[PDB]
Amino acid sequence: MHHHHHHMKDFIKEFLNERPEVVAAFGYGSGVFKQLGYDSKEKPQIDLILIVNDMKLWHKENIKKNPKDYSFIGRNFFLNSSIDEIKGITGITYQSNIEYKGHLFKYGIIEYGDFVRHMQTWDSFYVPGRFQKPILTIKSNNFIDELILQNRRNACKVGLLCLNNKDLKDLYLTICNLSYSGDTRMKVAENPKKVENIVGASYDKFNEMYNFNDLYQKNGERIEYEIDIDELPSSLEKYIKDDKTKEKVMEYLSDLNRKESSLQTMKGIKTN
Ligand SMILES: Nc1ccn([C@@H]2O[C@H](COP(=O)(O)OP(=O)(O)OP(=O)(O)O)[C@@H](O)[C@H]2O)c(=O)n1
Ligand SMILES: [Br-]
Ligand SMILES: [Br-]
Ligand SMILES: [Mg+2]
Repeated sequence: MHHHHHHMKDFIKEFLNERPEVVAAFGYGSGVFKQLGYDSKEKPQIDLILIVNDMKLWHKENIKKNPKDYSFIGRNFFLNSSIDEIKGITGITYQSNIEYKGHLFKYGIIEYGDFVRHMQTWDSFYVPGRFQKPILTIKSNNFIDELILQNRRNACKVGLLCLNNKDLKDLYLTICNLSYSGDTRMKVAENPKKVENIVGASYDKFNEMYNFNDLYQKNGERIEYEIDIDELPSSLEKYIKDDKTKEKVMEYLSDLNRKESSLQTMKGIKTN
């Protein structure tokens, strides 16, 4: 009689319905999927990721329909600066603390093509890492769903490679951690607790997401697998060709997580 995901999806569609159309749309994060370790009563932001055809024109059209989605700085940023500066290295731009119906929304915009390239090749890891956690689908298609699956499969290969103990919960934690290693906006103390608080409260969703019995098999709480990383996304595979170990894979990923979270936090003031 109550399906959380139908009720959230409807509310989010209301928000999007005042905004220029998108190719696909997804909810994620603590405003969409519960997390342990929040004090009740904390009203976290509803985090969304929207895929568009043309970054410049989606924003231009939304600056006329919803000008209050943007600071003064930010409108000039989106209308004046080069597309290369706007996309930056992650390809995604964030509007935060957007108020709608007693809630706060924070959405990111990414062009279709940058989404495809990043998901397939991991030349950037910022967005593909977020798609390794629970995703509420609002609007998608077969092709994008298959991108999402391959990205999880390759995350799972990397997870199995890094794992020391053959324990299921720790595979889920290792996977969920890939995009958090090296993140510059997470205080040191809370970094391990954030990952635990996500997996702890969405264990079911993780069960569905990483249900790949050709890579590893579940026996209660432990798993059996043989390491297989022979096909990985092209930029990480290129990076590791002479040193295919867990250490070099984590080197690549956390280097990207450090550089990208830092650039993403700078771009965020230029666009509020
Ligand atoms: N380095 C990071 C940071 C975040 N994410 C994912 O993307 C969402 C990021 O939303 P964010 O608002 O940063 O984290 P929240 O979990 O929503 O915490 P908060 O209440 O502070 O918004 C997270 O849920 C997490 O799954 C990630 O995978 N890698
Ligand atoms: Br568009
Ligand atoms: Br960037
Ligand atoms: Mg959030």
